[PDB]
Amino acid sequence: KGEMNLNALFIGDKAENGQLYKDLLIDLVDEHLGWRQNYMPQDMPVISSQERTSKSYEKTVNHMKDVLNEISSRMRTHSVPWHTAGRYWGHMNSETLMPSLLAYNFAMLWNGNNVAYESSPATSQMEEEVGHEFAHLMSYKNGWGHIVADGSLANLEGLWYARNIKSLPFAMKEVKPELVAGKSDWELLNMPTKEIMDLLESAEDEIDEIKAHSARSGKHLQAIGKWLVPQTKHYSWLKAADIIGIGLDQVIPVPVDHNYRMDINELEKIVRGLAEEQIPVLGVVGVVGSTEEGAVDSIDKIIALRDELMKDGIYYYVHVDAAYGGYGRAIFLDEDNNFIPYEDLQDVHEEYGVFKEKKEHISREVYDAYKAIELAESVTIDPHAMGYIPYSAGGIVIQDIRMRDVISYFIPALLGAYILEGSKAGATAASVWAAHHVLPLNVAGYGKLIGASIEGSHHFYNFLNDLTFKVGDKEIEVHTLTHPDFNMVDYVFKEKGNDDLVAMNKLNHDVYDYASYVKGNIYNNEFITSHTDFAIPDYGNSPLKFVNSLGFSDEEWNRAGKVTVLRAAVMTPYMNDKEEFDVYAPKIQAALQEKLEQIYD
Amino acid sequence: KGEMNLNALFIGDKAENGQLYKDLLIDLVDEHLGWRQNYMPQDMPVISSQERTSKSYEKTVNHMKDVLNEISSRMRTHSVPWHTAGRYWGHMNSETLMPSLLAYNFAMLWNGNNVAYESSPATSQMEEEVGHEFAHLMSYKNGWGHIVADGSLANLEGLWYARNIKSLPFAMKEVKPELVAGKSDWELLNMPTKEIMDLLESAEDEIDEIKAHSARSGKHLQAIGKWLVPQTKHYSWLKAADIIGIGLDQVIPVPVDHNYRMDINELEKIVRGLAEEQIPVLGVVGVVGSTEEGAVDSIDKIIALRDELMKDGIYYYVHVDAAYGGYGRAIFLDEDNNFIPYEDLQDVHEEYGVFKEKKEHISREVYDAYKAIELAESVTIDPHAMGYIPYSAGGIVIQDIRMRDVISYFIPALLGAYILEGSKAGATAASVWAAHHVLPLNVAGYGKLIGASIEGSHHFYNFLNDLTFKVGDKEIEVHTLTHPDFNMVDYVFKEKGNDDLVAMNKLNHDVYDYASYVKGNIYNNEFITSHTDFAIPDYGNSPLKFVNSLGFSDEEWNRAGKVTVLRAAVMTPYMNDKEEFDVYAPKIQAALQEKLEQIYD
Ligand SMILES: Cc1ncc(COP(=O)(O)O)c(CNCCc2ccc(O)c(O)c2)c1O
Ligand SMILES: Cc1ncc(COP(=O)(O)O)c(CNCCc2ccc(O)c(O)c2)c1O
Ligand SMILES: [Mg+2]
Ligand SMILES: [Mg+2]
Repeated sequence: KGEMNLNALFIGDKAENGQLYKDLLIDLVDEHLGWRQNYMPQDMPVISSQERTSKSYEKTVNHMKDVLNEISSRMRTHSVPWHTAGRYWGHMNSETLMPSLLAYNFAMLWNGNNVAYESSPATSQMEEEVGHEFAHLMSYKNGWGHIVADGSLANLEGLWYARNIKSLPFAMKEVKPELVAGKSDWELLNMPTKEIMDLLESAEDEIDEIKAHSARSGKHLQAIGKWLVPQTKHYSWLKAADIIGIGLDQVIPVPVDHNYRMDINELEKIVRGLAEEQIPVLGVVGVVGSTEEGAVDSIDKIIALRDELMKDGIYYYVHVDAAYGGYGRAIFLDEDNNFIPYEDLQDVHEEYGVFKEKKEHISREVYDAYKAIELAESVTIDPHAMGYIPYSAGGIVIQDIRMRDVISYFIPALLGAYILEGSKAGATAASVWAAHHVLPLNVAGYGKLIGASIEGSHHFYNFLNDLTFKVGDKEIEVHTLTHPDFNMVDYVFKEKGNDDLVAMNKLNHDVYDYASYVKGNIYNNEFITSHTDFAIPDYGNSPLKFVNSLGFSDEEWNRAGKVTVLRAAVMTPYMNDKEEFDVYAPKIQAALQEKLEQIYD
Repeated sequence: KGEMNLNALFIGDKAENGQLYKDLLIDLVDEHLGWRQNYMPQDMPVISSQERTSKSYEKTVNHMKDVLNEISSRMRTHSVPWHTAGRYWGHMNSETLMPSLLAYNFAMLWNGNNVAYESSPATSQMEEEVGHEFAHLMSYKNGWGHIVADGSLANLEGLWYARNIKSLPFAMKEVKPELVAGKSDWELLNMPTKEIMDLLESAEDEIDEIKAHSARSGKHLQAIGKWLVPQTKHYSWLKAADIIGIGLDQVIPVPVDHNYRMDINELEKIVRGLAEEQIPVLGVVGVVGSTEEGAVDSIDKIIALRDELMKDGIYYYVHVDAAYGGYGRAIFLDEDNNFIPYEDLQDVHEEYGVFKEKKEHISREVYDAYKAIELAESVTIDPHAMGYIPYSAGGIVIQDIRMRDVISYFIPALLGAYILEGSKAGATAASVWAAHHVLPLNVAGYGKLIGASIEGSHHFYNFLNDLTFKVGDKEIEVHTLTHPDFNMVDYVFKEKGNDDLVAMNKLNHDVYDYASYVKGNIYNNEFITSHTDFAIPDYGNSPLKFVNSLGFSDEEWNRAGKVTVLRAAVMTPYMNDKEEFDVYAPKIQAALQEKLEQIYD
């Protein structure tokens, strides 16, 4: 039964459900104040009745009102209207799920600390469950997970896992070489991750000593190997190296295709090349849902190469960075957590309400990529991304629960023993738990929400291709960068006969200026988007096919050095129906017209 | 004018101000829904009237209600009643400030991302100000700061600063040795931090290259030196080494006194000893407000030694870990941000309402320690500690704004360039900003809140000393560990004639069991506290004077190996008046009596 109305789980583009929120809000608030009053009910209120009616109180209350009135003016002047159903087409931001907003404020009134069960016996039991729901979303059979502060710190917590794991073999040589007897110092730096715990767990009475000689000691950080990341990586990855101690100098970027997914052949060249030079590979990162392109790296083809190289004695750790796309894997899961066969996807999506038109919306490349995330050792998934949970809430999931003992310090009692950070809000766990439990992590819940964002991005794609604008005696047309592998549709504007790639980049960068906070009050902006510069230094000639299809030469490309593209991670849940989009399409067009008519007069 | 009622800035032990909260809550909510409706007011609500009255909606709304009703049952069964005015005497948890709770929920409805101004043009302008308010709280003249996820990640961000800074000299040798010409490879690893930027800023066109050869490269992580921390350190510090790459093996614990503050003489022995062996010192951490003892390390005496050793060619970075105590430095600041002279403290505290009895409440040791934090390079301050802001919100403050260029990547535009983490809630900034602006960070605001927690801890101290309990034909008495240097009062229970330190530890650890979530429903617990085990491995014979004053020999001490103490970081704002405490004292005593009468029958 796809009978869930997603339009009820949101306050609304025009606050249509504002009464629902306020009623559920005050109903939850009143339940908390009642708990308080009934804790030791023999206790008399300390704040007297006469004090609550005194001038001391009024002057203090009237100042809180004045401070909140200042906060309100500033929030209502500068904040971004990404609640609009179809005028915000930019960053990874729309509305957030009402069940999470309500459960956060409700839980914040108890202000539990998840670092220790004794300061959160209930929100910590939620995060335990939230952790298993993450693992089952990844089809891990004995995995685990927890809520991270943000995705950048979950990528770091992953590299922490890797960095420590590559070093464990060497350390079992120095502490109990009976575990790695007969193993060359290259065989040690290329052991599969499953073998390492199966050994680490074997040495029961020595786990603690073995870990003391790990990378936790501070040594073997240049021996563990190089970190391989897509050329289109997030800065979290460059900084993660800096902090973990591998170094930004030991980070190798693997070139990307013209779909801006890692070239699996260029990946091979590098891994084999490094082993001929006898340098190990600490790990590779597969990006399911890129930052500026919305690209899904082929996890299926990364773990394939690893399975082929594992016969030539070369193993790599795979960490999937699904900060954006992690929650989209529920669109692939049935109500039993079994992965829908591709042949039955369009059919099942139609019976559950995931998609409104029974077409192909997802590729077998993206489907198989998502399915192979189950064979990687850790994944980064951000609830404050495609989970529709408010900031600040990220996630990390590990394939094997035992893997947390490689970073462990001394329910998971102090769950801060098995995490990188420390104090955590139990209210952030309640907001995630609530979302996962109102919206199941399969096609009966989040599947429908992910699907509305995807289908809404596809209407945006076809709307942009057909777009042409006559501004004066000029004719500007809009070009899409690539076919969306998820919900991010990228686009550029170009003068019909202008072979200047420098000028095309000044058109797009002026459109951003008028469709952002830069030019004008944003409360009067009828269209808002994002901008990104793809530059040869960090992207290569990956954007050359596209720039060439627009009339640009490899000489103008190598001159300008960058193509400025406009980004639209479509996360609106109100643009799945073509009829609703067709209502806001004329409004996006009337805005982009007037914006273009203002940078040319 | 100390005319601020702090009893209005809290919901209340018995929800006395619950209407105030609900009224201000719904008033702020309605202001947000109005902004939304007036963004592009020509737009028609997409959720139809007929849909909001359809069965699809009801069934989905009725399930959200069912999920929230489950969350509510679990939160109202297991959460801890630290709202009570005088029955919770344990962890660093009481109520939170109403202005922050309101401003967080208000700002969460916009869900801005502080990693980039374009996704938070208002909550990022608040965090900029929140950052300067941190720096002025530390009497920095050209400092900076920002909100961290938690204190453990702010300690790490500090060590990141240090780790990179010690390495900069070596790197200016490899990139522009004209900056460090004539400087021995020991003089480089012992340059004062001010000299390093004054040089780093001098090399304008080479900053980026110089940083590429820093610890960011991955090299010189064992050359930068050893990290010195108090024996009574937080685990954040052990883990910070692991992650930053210095190693848990390059961490030297400096022994603590019997006041459990670093022995400044034992500190000297180590620093000079290390330089005779030619090992540099990466930095020392001074703990203003310890975890289990509430101890304030002598910052005044740490920066003194550094000023004396800086003539023998030995410099150390000082980072103050004031996660707990950071906000208590406002009790020392007048309304002009000038540090009150100790001679005038009791007087000024009486005219502003900070203390209710004109006694001495703070020592010149703690006063001068707080005042010398101004000469350390970075400080960790947690709003979710003595700032009374709800989780999750920590802080880091740096003495020199330019110091952020040593970790910088590419208003502070992307403030995520000058931070360790990434995505941040702008709502966490609004809750901190609101608190700082309802409660000024001097004696006219937070001074009064800190003072009520201190004075409330002192009544707890004198209440425990005089405490004796006749349980059966036995007589148990209560002993305080040390005189509170802040708001944490520690205590032990002991059988009058029992020379067993093992048994005394089983009395206290059984009291914890009955005064915690362990034994019984916590909604029927009339007293809740915390427990900690001070063990020779990590504390030394620091607890020997105390264990000796109770009738224990150095042989029973060395046998048991640990003393179990009960911890009470008194953060209640309702125990400053002796009359109010004297109302809850009989209730703490009746509870501890019945608890003791249950572990002995
Ligand atoms: C694939 C991938 N991994 C990690 C990150 C960073 O995750 P964080 O949660 O931010 O730590 C990202 C990029 N995420 C961009 C998030 C974002 C959201 C709103 C904004 O306004 C801005 O500027 C950025 C990623 O793609
Ligand atoms: C001096 C000092 N520095 C850092 C920390 C850790 O800071 P975090 O904000 O937690 O990252 C601490 C210890 N803080 C204990 C915090 C706390 C609060 C509520 C609880 O229920 C528990 O268990 C812990 C510190 O003292
Ligand atoms: Mg640009
Ligand atoms: Mg114990």
